[PDB]
Amino acid sequence: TIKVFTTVDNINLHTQVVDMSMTYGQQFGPTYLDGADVTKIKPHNSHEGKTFYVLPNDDTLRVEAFEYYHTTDPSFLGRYMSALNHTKKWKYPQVNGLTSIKWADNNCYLATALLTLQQIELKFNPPALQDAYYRARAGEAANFCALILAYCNKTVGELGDVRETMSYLFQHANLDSCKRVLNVVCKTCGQQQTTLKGVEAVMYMGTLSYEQFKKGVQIPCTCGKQATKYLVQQESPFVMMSAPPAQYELKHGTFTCASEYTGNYQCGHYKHITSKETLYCIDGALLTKSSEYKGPITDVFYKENSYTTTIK
Ligand SMILES: Cc1ccc(OCCN(C)C)cc1C(=O)N[C@H](C)c1cc(-c2cnn(C)c2)cc(-c2cnn(C)c2)c1
Ligand SMILES: [Cl-]
Ligand SMILES: [Cl-]
Ligand SMILES: [Cl-]
Ligand SMILES: [Cl-]
Ligand SMILES: [Zn+2]
Ligand SMILES: [Zn+2]
Ligand SMILES: [Zn+2]
Ligand SMILES: [Zn+2]
Repeated sequence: TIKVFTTVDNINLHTQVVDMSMTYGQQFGPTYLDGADVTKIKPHNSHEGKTFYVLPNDDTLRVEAFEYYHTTDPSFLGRYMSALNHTKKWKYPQVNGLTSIKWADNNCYLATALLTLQQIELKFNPPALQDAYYRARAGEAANFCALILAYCNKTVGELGDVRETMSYLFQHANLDSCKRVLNVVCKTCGQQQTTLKGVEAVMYMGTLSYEQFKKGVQIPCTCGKQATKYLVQQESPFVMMSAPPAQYELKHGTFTCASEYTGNYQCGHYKHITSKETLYCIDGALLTKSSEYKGPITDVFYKENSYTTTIK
């Protein structure tokens, strides 16, 4: 017999002794080692003192699994470990002092989201996400990318939308303090003030210009006469302005970062534009810079702390 360690979070470790004739799967359930499923594999001599991830099979492991991942989904572990086997192969080069991803397995939307999270203020609720968030910024983002895929129910290779991925992640972050107050003015119906919080307070779909949202955007009213909706108050460390891909001019110093989408719907390739001393363009591992930018943009991120309008 040899002794090993089983865990769900790797924070809490549980010591176990295993028999060499019985495979790891029948004694522990579904068992993984550094990405590789060892359910069918029998214990080898090198697997002494090794740390194994196991699907929770008692109440102690179930509670520890929730405390770290904030989910009770039994499929989460498998999907996470399956993505990790690919993300560990990916290359994460440092570009403009930011951690990117060499393009692989259609990850252009993942790198764009990873680059954006390093530039906006965010605190993740699941300790698993926050701990990988920290090490991702340090340059080792394999665990973080695998977790993003699992939490988004996306698999390797699958095409991804950056706005949808950011939304999923925002629901796992503490955006409770974020508030957005809007006013829709209609000549028939009048003035109606609505208050959004959380994900809805930091995301808008319709326009890329944060200024235009402050000025007002035409949206249909219940009566049918198009009404003006404008931003009244905003309390959030950032805002995300999204709109269907269209030609847009990005000016240096007026934004934080943006998403460039090029090609057909659901099969295009994403590029990341950041504002810095000059406009930088990050396409995976490649970097180009220019003073101005005009191209197909679908998401623009802006900085914010507090904002109160002047319209009466
Ligand atoms: C790359 C990708 C992967 C997955 C994905 O999932 C979607 C399915 N979800 C589960 C509903 C979507 C996408 C994608 O194309 N996104 C990009 C950002 C995208 C492109 C276009 C678009 C329009 N014309 N042309 C040539 C492209 C239009 C939109 C858009 C969004 N809202 N409106 C009202 C329009 C967005
Ligand atoms: Cl135990
Ligand atoms: Cl939760
Ligand atoms: Cl959560
Ligand atoms: Cl900004
Ligand atoms: Zn949670
Ligand atoms: Zn692969
Ligand atoms: Zn109306
Ligand atoms: Zn791509």
